[PDB]
Amino acid sequence: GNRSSHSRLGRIEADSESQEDIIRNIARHLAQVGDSMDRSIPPGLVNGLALQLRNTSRSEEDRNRDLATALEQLLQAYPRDMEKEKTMLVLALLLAKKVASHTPSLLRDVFHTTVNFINQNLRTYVRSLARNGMD
Repeated sequence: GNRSSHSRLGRIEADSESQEDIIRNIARHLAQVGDSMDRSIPPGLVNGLALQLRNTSRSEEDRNRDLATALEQLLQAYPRDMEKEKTMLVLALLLAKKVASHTPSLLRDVFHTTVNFINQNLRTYVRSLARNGMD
């Protein structure tokens, strides 16, 4: 082992700022040592054969996982509007609610103010969510 090489610098009073930055730096280091983990534990060239083996025998697979992927991908991305579902139930209740009784006054005005009081602070999260995309 004549490579020696000096890399045992380690951490030094300087990366204290931004603890998150420390992790990023540490990750990069591990990546370097992590890369050699793909050519130090196995006999060697084992991957080449594995990758090449699939290419040569590339006459199966995918055929059975074809539709399966669609179900997974489709299922994975199935947020749906949900508005039509919630709205339909809520809308129905409102119709029945009006029939059963008519939102009495006084309580509405008082309730509205009460909501404004609670709305504080919460509006920050709710407001951010509204008039905005996913992020």
